[PDB]
Amino acid sequence: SRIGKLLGFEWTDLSSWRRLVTLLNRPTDPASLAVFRFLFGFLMVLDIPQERGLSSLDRKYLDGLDVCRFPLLDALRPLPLDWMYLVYTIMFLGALGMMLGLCYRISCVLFLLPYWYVFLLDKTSWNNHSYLYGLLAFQLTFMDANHYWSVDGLLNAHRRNAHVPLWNYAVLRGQIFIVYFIAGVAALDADWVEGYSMEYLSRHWLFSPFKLLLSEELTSLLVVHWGGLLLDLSAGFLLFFDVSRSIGLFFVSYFHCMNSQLFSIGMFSYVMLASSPLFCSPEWPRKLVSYCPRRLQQLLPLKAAPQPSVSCVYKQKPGLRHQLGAAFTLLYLLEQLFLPYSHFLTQGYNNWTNGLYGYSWDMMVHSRSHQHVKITYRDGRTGELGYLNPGVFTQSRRWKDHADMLKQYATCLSRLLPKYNVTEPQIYFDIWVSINDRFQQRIFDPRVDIVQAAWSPFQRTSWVQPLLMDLSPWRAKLQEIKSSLDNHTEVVFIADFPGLHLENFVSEDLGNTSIQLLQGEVTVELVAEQKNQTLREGEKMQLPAGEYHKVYTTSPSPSCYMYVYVNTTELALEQDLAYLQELKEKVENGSETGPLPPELQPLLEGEVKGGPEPTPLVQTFLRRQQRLQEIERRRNTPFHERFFRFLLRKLYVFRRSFLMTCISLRNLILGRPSLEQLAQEVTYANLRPF
Amino acid sequence: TVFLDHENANKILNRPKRYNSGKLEEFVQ
Ligand SMILES: *[C@@H]1O[C@H](CO)[C@@H](O[C@@H]2O[C@H](CO)[C@@H](O[C@@H]3O[C@H](CO)[C@@H](O)[C@H](O)[C@@H]3O)[C@H](O)[C@H]2NC(C)=O)[C@H](O)[C@H]1NC(C)=O
Ligand SMILES: *[C@@H]1O[C@H](CO)[C@@H](O[C@@H]2O[C@H](CO)[C@@H](O[C@@H]3O[C@H](CO)[C@@H](O)[C@H](O)[C@@H]3O)[C@H](O)[C@H]2NC(C)=O)[C@H](O)[C@H]1NC(C)=O
Ligand SMILES: CC(C)=CCC/C(C)=C/CC/C(C)=C/CC/C(C)=C/Cc1c(C)c(O)c2ccccc2c1O
Ligand SMILES: *[C@@H]1O[C@H](CO)[C@@H](O[C@@H]2O[C@H](CO)[C@@H](O)[C@H](O)[C@H]2NC(C)=O)[C@H](O)[C@H]1NC(C)=O
Ligand SMILES: CC(C)CCC[C@@H](C)[C@H]1CC[C@H]2[C@@H]3CC=C4C[C@@H](O)CC[C@]4(C)[C@H]3CC[C@]12C
Repeated sequence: SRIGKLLGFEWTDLSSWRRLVTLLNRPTDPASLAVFRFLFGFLMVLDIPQERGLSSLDRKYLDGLDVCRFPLLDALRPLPLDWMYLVYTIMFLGALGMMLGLCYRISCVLFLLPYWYVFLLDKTSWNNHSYLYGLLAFQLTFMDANHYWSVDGLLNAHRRNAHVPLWNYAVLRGQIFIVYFIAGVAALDADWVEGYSMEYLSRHWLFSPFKLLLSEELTSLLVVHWGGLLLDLSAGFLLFFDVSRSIGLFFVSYFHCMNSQLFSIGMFSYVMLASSPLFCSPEWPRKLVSYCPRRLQQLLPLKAAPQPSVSCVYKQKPGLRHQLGAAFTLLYLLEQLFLPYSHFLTQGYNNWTNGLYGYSWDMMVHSRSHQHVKITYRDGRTGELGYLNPGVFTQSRRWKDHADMLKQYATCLSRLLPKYNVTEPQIYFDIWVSINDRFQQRIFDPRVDIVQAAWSPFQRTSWVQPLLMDLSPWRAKLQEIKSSLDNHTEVVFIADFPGLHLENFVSEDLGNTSIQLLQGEVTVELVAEQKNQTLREGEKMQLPAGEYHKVYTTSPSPSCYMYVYVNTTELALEQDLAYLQELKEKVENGSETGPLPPELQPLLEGEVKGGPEPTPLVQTFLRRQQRLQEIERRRNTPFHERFFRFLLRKLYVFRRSFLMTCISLRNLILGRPSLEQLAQEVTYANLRPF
Repeated sequence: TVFLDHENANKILNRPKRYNSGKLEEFVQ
């Protein structure tokens, strides 16, 4: 029938459970499943020393170090450094076995268990492509991916060129479609459609051909934003149908190739590229081998027809294995569709977006900008106030946007502080964030002690400041102001809630600073003079430099205002430097016949030898000139040199990871050697290549 | 510098080192 030739099955196959099980276990060619299996394992091997964190294990998990960590479960803790190296060694071996097909099921488990343990250890390392790797490994554990091109085929005669169940391809194809489609739906947000996210991505040289027929603004809006949205929503349908597969393959290949150079996402683009041929005929690799010379065929996988396999149902009564496989493909695909939209039961992980980042397929939709962070503590006994350096005991900055991470950070601080003579501290946070070029605003209540604050996984957090969505239309006006400013002027846009105030200390270098009111009403107090002045819409007031001032939001609705300032110290210094350069040019061109000043002598000589120490202005000028020369030298570098340096950097990363693992494995098995011996070995492992 | 002082803590108009916007999807060294 027409439907049978289009979808690959018929309505009769869904009539009963037995028919459904029979259809899902239909024998299929394993050539395509094997090629993807090899490619996935090869890329996993490459990724382990680069992004999984093998080359920085000693720095991250240093023994006897004070660090605040963010595990999903508070009871999950890492192992000592030597045992952490063993975990990565087992993960590496499992990936190698998967790529080769040697002891397929054991190798799959060896990769899977260590991978998820490391993933759950750090919530700050979660992203969409790392989440996908764990999903792909989980699926392949139950698949017969070692039936065509693997070592297991040589070890066992029954696993050499054998059929595989159809649900092996259905689950993999369904997973890839979900990644495309859910991403396209998430890209339906107003910010994406209007072109606010990644509004500067069209300046890359890779977009040169488009600019020959479009403007910069038009190219960004149509190509980058609407083009990406269209591909996500139609990539799955294009690949599935064979009348449009050729067009889809070219479009997705171009889409992924560009992304590999526009962003730094590790192996994401290469994994997606490899998954594309999974929609083609399951025997495409075998057909390609058929077009090879007879001599070359002796070094390639078999080309004959696959042999029957017990995993499939042949036109018999299905057994337990077939029924379980049918159940898995239905339940697993159902769970994948639901989870990205489950952010209504776990209400404790929503602050401004939905849930933790990593399992919603929302790539590059929201961009954040942080302006300032302040951490305050008050001693429980003494009662004195103090301030901490933001992110003092952290290895990442993601704690600023999540209430679950902030609660962990505050608990960690209260445990460490007593060792610095602080007893029973109370900690407050003041973080200013802006999302997609909006007004800068607070994200948490600055009057709440987070140590004693209440947090639950299933309850909405009480001390999270709502996002001011009503002020979004101001973005057009904000850009207009920022485009009319002078080359030496800067502006900051702030919105504050009623009943709150902002305390600001203006640096001495920021001469000529002023504040103007855009909406609402505020009161500005000069702390030193104890003077209060009220402001009205469109009113601007000058502020002193090197002093304190406070802004009170007295309106019943949030107020908006902007800061305009100029760095006077830098401006004067640059003018002096420019004047010196003009004088030097006058000397060089033959003018200024008069004797050069003693300070100008170092400029001509370029080396301070046998003379008085040069003034800071001369040193600054020399440093700037040297920096410009280095920049010019870096630009004038042939492509061959650039590629060679790139390969050398990779070689050092791979070599260091191997040597550090050997040292740790030696300690575990034989025993720790003398300190002098250990110091020498670490020095050897830190040597650069070549 | 674990401990700060009043002037540095409240200095809002300071050169932000993390001026560039982040995506949360890009790998960081
Ligand atoms: C402190 O810095 C601000 C911002 O740079 C200075 O404001 C600038 O003031 C000058 C006049 O003194 C403005 O120039 C005049 O404004 C019109 C407006 O249309 C403009 O077309 C011309 O340039 C005109 O001469 C200038 O525009 C304005 N800055 C900006 C970016 O608009 C201010 O003067 C500084 N204060 C001190 C004491 O130096
Ligand atoms: C206004 O301009 C002055 C320069 O005229 C700025 O001072 C400079 O600030 C930068 C950081 O923004 C300093 O760079 C960093 O500081 C450390 C510690 O001093 C130094 O080791 C390195 O240079 C480091 O990169 C810089 O040293 C400092 N001074 C100079 C002479 O450049 C000032 O920050 C500006 N003020 C504002 C609020 O924009
Ligand atoms: C061929 C012609 C005439 C026009 C083509 C017109 C076309 C398709 C331009 C495309 C270039 C362009 C503007 C690419 C950035 C768009 C963005 C931000 C996609 C978001 C995104 C990103 C960043 C990823 O890393 C992904 C990785 C794996 C899977 C999905 C991913 C994904 O969805
Ligand atoms: C200037 O006016 C502000 C208006 O807010 C005063 O700030 C208030 O001070 C009183 C105590 O005098 C507090 O009870 C309020 O809570 C403060 N306002 C807030 C935080 O909304 C400020 O004291 C005045 N300054 C001077 C020097 O008189
Ligand atoms: C002590 C621990 C870390 C070691 C054992 C790892 C366990 C917990 C791993 C192995 C397989 C994993 C599961 C594999 C696949 C999925 C589907 C995904 O959509 C949600 C997570 C979930 C449900 C994983 C949860 C964690 C998991 C059960």
